[PDB]
Amino acid sequence: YRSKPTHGIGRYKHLVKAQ
Amino acid sequence: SKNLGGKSPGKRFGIKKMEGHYVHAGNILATQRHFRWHPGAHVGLGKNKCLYALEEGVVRYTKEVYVPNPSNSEAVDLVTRLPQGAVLYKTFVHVVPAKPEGTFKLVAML
Amino acid sequence: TPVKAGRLIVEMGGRCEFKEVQGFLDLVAHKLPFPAKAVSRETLEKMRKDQEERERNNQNPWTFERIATANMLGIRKVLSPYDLTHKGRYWGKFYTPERV
Amino acid sequence: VTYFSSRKGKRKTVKAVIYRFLRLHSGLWLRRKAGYKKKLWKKTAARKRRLREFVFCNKTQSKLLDKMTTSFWKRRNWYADDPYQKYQDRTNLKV
Amino acid sequence: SKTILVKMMSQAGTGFSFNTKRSRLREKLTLLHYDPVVKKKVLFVEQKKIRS
Amino acid sequence: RRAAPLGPMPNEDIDVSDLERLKKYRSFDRYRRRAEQEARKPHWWRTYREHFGEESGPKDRVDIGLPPPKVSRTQQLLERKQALRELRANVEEERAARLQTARIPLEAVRAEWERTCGPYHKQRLAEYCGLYRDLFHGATFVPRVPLHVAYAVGEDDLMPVYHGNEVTPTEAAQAPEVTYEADEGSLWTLLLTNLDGHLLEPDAEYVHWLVTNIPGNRVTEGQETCPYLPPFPARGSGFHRFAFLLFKQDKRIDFSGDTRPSPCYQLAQRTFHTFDFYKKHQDAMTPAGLAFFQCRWDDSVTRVFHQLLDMREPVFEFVRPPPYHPKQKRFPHRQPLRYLDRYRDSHEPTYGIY
RNA sequence: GCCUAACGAGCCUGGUGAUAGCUGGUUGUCCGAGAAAGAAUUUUAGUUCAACCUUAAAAAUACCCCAAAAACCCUAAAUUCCA
RNA sequence: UCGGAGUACAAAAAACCCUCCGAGUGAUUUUAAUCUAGACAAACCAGUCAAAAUAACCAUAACAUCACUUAUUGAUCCAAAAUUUUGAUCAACGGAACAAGUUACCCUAGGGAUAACAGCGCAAUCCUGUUCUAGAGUUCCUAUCGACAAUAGGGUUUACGACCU
Ligand SMILES: Nc1nc2c(ncn2[C@@H]2O[C@H](COP(=O)(O)O)[C@@H](O)[C@H]2O)c(=O)[nH]1
Ligand SMILES: [Mg+2]
Ligand SMILES: [Mg+2]
Ligand SMILES: [Mg+2]
Ligand SMILES: [Mg+2]
Ligand SMILES: [Mg+2]
Ligand SMILES: [Mg+2]
Ligand SMILES: [Mg+2]
Ligand SMILES: [Mg+2]
Ligand SMILES: [Mg+2]
Ligand SMILES: [Mg+2]
Ligand SMILES: [Mg+2]
Ligand SMILES: [Mg+2]
Ligand SMILES: [Mg+2]
Ligand SMILES: [Mg+2]
Ligand SMILES: [Mg+2]
Ligand SMILES: [Mg+2]
Ligand SMILES: [Mg+2]
Ligand SMILES: [Mg+2]
Ligand SMILES: [Mg+2]
Ligand SMILES: [Mg+2]
Ligand SMILES: [Mg+2]
Ligand SMILES: [Mg+2]
Ligand SMILES: [Mg+2]
Ligand SMILES: [Mg+2]
Ligand SMILES: [Mg+2]
Ligand SMILES: [Mg+2]
Ligand SMILES: [Mg+2]
Ligand SMILES: [Mg+2]
Ligand SMILES: [Mg+2]
Ligand SMILES: [Mg+2]
Ligand SMILES: [Mg+2]
Repeated sequence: YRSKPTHGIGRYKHLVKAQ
Repeated sequence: SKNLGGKSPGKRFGIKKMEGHYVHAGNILATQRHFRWHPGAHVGLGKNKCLYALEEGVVRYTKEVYVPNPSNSEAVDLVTRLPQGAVLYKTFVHVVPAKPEGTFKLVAML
Repeated sequence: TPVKAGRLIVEMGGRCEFKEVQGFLDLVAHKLPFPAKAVSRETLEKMRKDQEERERNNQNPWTFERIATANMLGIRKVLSPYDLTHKGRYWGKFYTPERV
Repeated sequence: VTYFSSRKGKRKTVKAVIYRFLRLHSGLWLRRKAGYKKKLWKKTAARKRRLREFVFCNKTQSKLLDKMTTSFWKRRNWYADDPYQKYQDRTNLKV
Repeated sequence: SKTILVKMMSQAGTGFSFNTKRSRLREKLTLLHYDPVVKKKVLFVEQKKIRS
Repeated sequence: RRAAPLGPMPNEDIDVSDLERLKKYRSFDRYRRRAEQEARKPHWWRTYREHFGEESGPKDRVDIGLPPPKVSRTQQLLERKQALRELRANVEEERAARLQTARIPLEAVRAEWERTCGPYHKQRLAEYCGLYRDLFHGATFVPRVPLHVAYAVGEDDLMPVYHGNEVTPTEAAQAPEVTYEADEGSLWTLLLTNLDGHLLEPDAEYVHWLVTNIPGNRVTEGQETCPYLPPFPARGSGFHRFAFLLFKQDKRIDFSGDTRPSPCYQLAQRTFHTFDFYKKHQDAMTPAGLAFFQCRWDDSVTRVFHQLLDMREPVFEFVRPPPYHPKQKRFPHRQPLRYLDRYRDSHEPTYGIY
């Protein structure tokens, strides 16, 4: 959730480049 | 005209019970088009990807490590291409069970 | 092309002094849709330092920032949300530099 | 609805109601689901079940159906062998 | 291509029917279904053609 | 409106710039490992461990133990290295390995295990079954001295009591044979406690068999405080746990306070708190041995209550809470007919004035 | 076109108090509360359901609401939920 | 009529003769049962999930799968079938069982809730000025003009809006 400190914890796609 | 049929109602996807609420078994906790919240402890998954409580208790949300089922090709591929220190995280819903499973009562003294 | 206030349109270098370039650049500047100026590095930093110095000099206690952020007089009712950032300096596409 | 008949000067019942609903004595009305016989091959097992149910009408509908129906249909009936006799009274209702 | 709605009958001797969409240009359909009366998984063969 | 992370974000460490030069785990399994290690660390965000009861989380352990045996690190290491050299040396062994034919002399492994890391495993089993939680309340001890308990089921039959094992009350009708290794300047105390199955008092337990001032390995020679009483769970309740505790004592201790009558078939007379009993004699007694078993009601138990305790026999059920129903509504809308049956009192018609 | 001063079909009586989702009108005094639109509809000049509201009546919590909590690339004013 | 994305930036909902993609089904075999706590959604009708329990099968064996999966659909009555079902570009897609033009020969009821005239708003179009000079003017920007552009006004035109009648 954007307001929270934990935001983007599940963010991955920048780690694997498949395009 | 060129543009047609953009008109359809909202599906009311969202999250029905919120952290700290009390639930009874079978209550729908959330409903979603894609997995946004994953089911955690004592939370069943519907075939439409909606989450419902399997036990009476209190709803809790949590971030946790995601280890996909090896029968799922896509997810395993995604996991396999990660840099070696990296760990996938996702958001989960649990129900902390409230009532004790059952009690022992005195039936008859013979 | 959209152009927001405070952006450089065209950048000229050379072995020139600022004055010649200024002379003919002010024509172009004047014929642009928005109000615009001809500036150098010196001129730009000059007007920025002047801009902040004007705002730490200010005699009256009451600044647009101070009032808006704290929602004094319920003033937020009449203001836009963007105002919290713009601080009364920008209104629509207009920018008035005199506004502290 | 006819409020005053011509011959008798009484209040008629709308039979179209009597054919599709069932009034328990408590005041609850009971109805079949709509489209429950229609296009069954095209539907889920679950949905089929949801259709096969007998269900209750909300208050508004209940008052409507009552108005469309004379007093006779609200009497206490005792039928021999009746499936629904079990359901006519209400119990433990705290309101 | 059109499909077809066929009525399928139990070989369990129990009259029981269920309808299925089946490819028009395909062969006569035969399946293993569940018969509720005998409570078993039995063989169903297409008896009739209902809808087109 | 952004907030600021509190402490480290999980993946913030590795460089996104130049992904191609980063080493990846192409193995599903490597990933699984790394993940399970990550799931064991104490994160700053709401986590599963937090809500689901790590059971006190971090706990400083008051330890009433026997001091760990003092052994030379380097010497032991050398000896083991040597032994493994010798064992790896043989060609016979390698033949046994390639051809998938080998066996391990389980009795010897059991002996070594008893001698070496056994005490710790027994400890964590005791922790698991909550021996420490119900006895000393906070306290963990490692069972330094192995305790061998067994029952006689017949002439040739011997039923062992390992930690956590299941035994039938029929087997336990007589006092068991007890064996452990000590020379004699020694004095010991053995204790058999029924941890649950006290009827009146949730926080209290039953003493079955208490023996005291035990010379050496000699079991019978010690004065018996409380004579052996066979296990008696109750019919309904499942699996009571019985505990054999072994204390190493220094001074001879005499307690007229803890002494019980010879027949002692009264239940109010055997009522026990291992905690209090230990508090008393704490200075001389240090708990050493432990072995315990799981036990459920069986036929023979019936004889006890009637014949010994002169009681009726209590029987229990397992009762689940009644199912939850929402407040009943005057006009249940779009609800199946069977709705009216959920609030039904009992299935029987009632004709009120009729 | 004409058929007794108005003929795209005479006049008169009856059917007739025809029927109008359309316009007009709707008669003493004082007091209590009090309403701007979600859904269907040959429906958008209307209805019938909701939400609000009125009059009685039963109850128990009702707003306000700090942490904690609500997504994956970037993203504001702020919402939700609650002692 | 139905669905996906934006509009609608973070719970839900949310309009336009708004911006963009689609649907009125294929293909396949794993042919996908009965019954029921509790819920989602919701004006109503319709929609959605789903524990436990039965029965089926390894002998403690219930989510059909893929195509962005989301959409691939239709109420009552009535007809055909006989045991248990099937039937609508009823697509004006909450669906009249079955009906087109034309009226300047027209009529009545209304509407400034809605057009034609005029006013009003606005100023796209139109009209004025100034600002800027590359250029035309043989040479020379401004005698006379003046592209690309700039700032401001006017309220004649054609529209646009539908505010009074
Ligand atoms: N397709 C279809 N037609 C129906 C239904 N109910 C009534 N009908 C009507 O019944 C009539 C049958 O005569 P038809 O015109 O088909 O020869 C038609 O006017 C048709 O519209 C129905 O359920 N389905
Ligand atoms: Mg949309
Ligand atoms: Mg809509
Ligand atoms: Mg005349
Ligand atoms: Mg009238
Ligand atoms: Mg109307
Ligand atoms: Mg008002
Ligand atoms: Mg219609
Ligand atoms: Mg109403
Ligand atoms: Mg809060
Ligand atoms: Mg509250
Ligand atoms: Mg709701
Ligand atoms: Mg089940
Ligand atoms: Mg229509
Ligand atoms: Mg319609
Ligand atoms: Mg609809
Ligand atoms: Mg009709
Ligand atoms: Mg003419
Ligand atoms: Mg007229
Ligand atoms: Mg008007
Ligand atoms: Mg209007
Ligand atoms: Mg005129
Ligand atoms: Mg005109
Ligand atoms: Mg005029
Ligand atoms: Mg006009
Ligand atoms: Mg006028
Ligand atoms: Mg103007
Ligand atoms: Mg020239
Ligand atoms: Mg300018
Ligand atoms: Mg004019
Ligand atoms: Mg205009
Ligand atoms: Mg308007």
